[PDB]
Amino acid sequence: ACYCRIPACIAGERRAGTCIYQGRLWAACC
Amino acid sequence: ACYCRIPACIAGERRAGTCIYQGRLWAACC
Amino acid sequence: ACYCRIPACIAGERRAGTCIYQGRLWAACC
Amino acid sequence: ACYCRIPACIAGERRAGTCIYQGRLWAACC
Repeated sequence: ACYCRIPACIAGERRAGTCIYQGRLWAACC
Repeated sequence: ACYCRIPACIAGERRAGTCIYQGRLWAACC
Repeated sequence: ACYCRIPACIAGERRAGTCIYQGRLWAACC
Repeated sequence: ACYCRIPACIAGERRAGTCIYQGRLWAACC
């Protein structure tokens, strides 16, 4: 499904939203 | 890394936080 | 001072992001 | 009725959740 990443989603993935954990924001990548 | 799921993380996974996309919350599972 | 609201921010307010609580997303309004 | 803050909610307020904007997390204080 969607995988959390920083700083950005990678080739093939579309950024759908945001994840929050360990005190920070991440890209939610689908 | 961390994978977003509903309604909960599954066996082997630790819930680290939350994902936000398509208008809803998901479990962030690591 | 950002204030959490649904379904949207009101006149005079700028939507800056999102809040999460009580199981749902809200507009963060600044 | 919920207001976003860092680093914590203050006296009289209870932390209900989290806000996301300008690249960081905030406490959602109700």
